[PDB]
Amino acid sequence: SVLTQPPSASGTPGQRVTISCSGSSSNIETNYVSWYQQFPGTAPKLLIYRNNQRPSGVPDRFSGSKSGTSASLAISGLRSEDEAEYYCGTWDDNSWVFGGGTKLTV
Amino acid sequence: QLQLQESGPGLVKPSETLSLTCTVSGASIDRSTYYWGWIRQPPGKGLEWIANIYYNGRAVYSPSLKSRVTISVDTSKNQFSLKVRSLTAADTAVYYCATRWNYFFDFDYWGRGTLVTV
Amino acid sequence: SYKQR
Amino acid sequence: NTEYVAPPMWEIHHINSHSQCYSSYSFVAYHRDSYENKTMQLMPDDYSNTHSTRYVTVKETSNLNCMVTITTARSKYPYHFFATSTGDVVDISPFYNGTNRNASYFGENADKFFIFPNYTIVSDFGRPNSALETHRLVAFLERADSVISWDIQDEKNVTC
Ligand SMILES: *[C@@H]1O[C@H](CO)[C@@H](O[C@@H]2O[C@H](CO)[C@@H](O)[C@H](O)[C@H]2NC(C)=O)[C@H](O)[C@H]1NC(C)=O
Ligand SMILES: *[C@@H]1O[C@H](CO)[C@@H](O[C@@H]2O[C@H](CO)[C@@H](O)[C@H](O)[C@H]2NC(C)=O)[C@H](O)[C@H]1NC(C)=O
Ligand SMILES: *[C@@H]1O[C@H](CO)[C@@H](O[C@@H]2O[C@H](CO)[C@@H](O)[C@H](O)[C@H]2NC(C)=O)[C@H](O)[C@H]1NC(C)=O
Ligand SMILES: *[C@@H]1O[C@H](CO)[C@@H](O)[C@H](O)[C@H]1NC(C)=O
Ligand SMILES: *[C@@H]1O[C@H](CO)[C@@H](O)[C@H](O)[C@H]1NC(C)=O
Repeated sequence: SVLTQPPSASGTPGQRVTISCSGSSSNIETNYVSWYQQFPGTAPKLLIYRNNQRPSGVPDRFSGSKSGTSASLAISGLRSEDEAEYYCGTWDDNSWVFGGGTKLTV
Repeated sequence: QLQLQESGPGLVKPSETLSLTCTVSGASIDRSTYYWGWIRQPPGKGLEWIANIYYNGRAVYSPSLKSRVTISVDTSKNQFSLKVRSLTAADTAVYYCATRWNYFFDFDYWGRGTLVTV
Repeated sequence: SYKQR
Repeated sequence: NTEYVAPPMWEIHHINSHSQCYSSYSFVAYHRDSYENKTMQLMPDDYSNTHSTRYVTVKETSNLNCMVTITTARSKYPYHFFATSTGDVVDISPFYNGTNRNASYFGENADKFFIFPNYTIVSDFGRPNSALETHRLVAFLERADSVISWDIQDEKNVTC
């Protein structure tokens, strides 16, 4: 039940970057969608737990939305340290399916 | 103050299975913990969830790896181990020991994964 | 504990 | 012989939304007439204790009642457990929301604890119709005989 996440994305400092995950309509549709941030060479970290709400300590620049079977992560005011790999994650009937993995480039 | 560590082997061959162990410090596996699990990542590829295990011994596996993967937990030593059978060249990856600690967060705590080369 | 057992 | 059973979660939601309790707790134990799925209102009941504000429904057979007691609970620093008036010692921090588990304690059964954000609760159980009130976070915990609820508040804003 792969999420068909794009391989990578590009952007510029001070710009907004949108990353999209396409669901199967049976896992992403209802089961909560989470976004994870992983710097290269180290273990990932939770970035957006629920579809909308934001964990403690994460900057307000990150935002998440879930329309239909699509999930969108929006980054505002792109910075230098924002370069990392962003993953989607959701439940599929007692099965956790991560996203493909988007390598953000500035 | 959850802490997860791994003590798996650094080198493996296809002729034998792979056994990894995750040890928990700063807490204890009990009825107050939701679940733990193993998530692998090939170098430069996406993350792959292998299986989840609960405190009562219940284990839910991934359909693609259900046959070749087994998982067990020892509450006395506050550890849980994963065994993968019929290793191939594609299994050379960094294996992470993840879990759920906070109620909403879901996959929140990620132990420092260990590299395994086939 | 008695009650919740 | 009388026994106590925790209402199923859907029943808890129905009581919170409409102050209506469903009969025939699931095996089944019908209250009377062997029929079921009847929205029975909760009456203000009679005063029992200075703290409890119990709201009941009834007011070789089997009689089924449905009580919603609004008790008072207390906790001491560092707020790692709280005890209600009628016993009910719970090993959950009263200010533990669903993110700060490394800054607050939680030791109860992890498979029976539920937190609902922006939850709607009837203002008064006694009144058949009441103005629904929204709460930021409401935490539910299922026990052997009952289900406890308590609004979740920030620690550094109610404690000094
Ligand atoms: C009384 O009616 C309620 C409300 O319709 C029924 O609650 C349903 O129970 C089933 C079985 O567990 C759940 O799958 C449904 O989700 C519940 N309904 C809702 C709206 O959540 C209840 O079963 C009925 N009781 C009986 C027939 O004894
Ligand atoms: C749960 O409680 C934690 C604190 O235990 C809250 O975290 C604080 O949130 C505020 C809101 O902006 C921040 O200013 C603080 O820095 C956060 N941390 C601390 C230690 O106070 C958290 O917001 C609460 N709610 C949720 C839904 O997670
Ligand atoms: C719970 O209610 C709060 C308060 O309205 C919601 O927070 C607002 O959500 C809207 C819509 O997403 C945002 O535009 C606002 O900025 C939020 N804050 C405020 C202060 O209005 C919240 O989304 C609701 N839901 C949850 C799950 O928390
Ligand atoms: C709890 O986790 C937060 C994450 O921001 C960290 O800053 C804090 O030091 C942790 N506290 C303890 C007691 O581990
Ligand atoms: C703190 O409590 C006061 C009084 O109950 C309330 O008005 C306020 O909204 C609460 N929160 C903050 C952040 O001050």
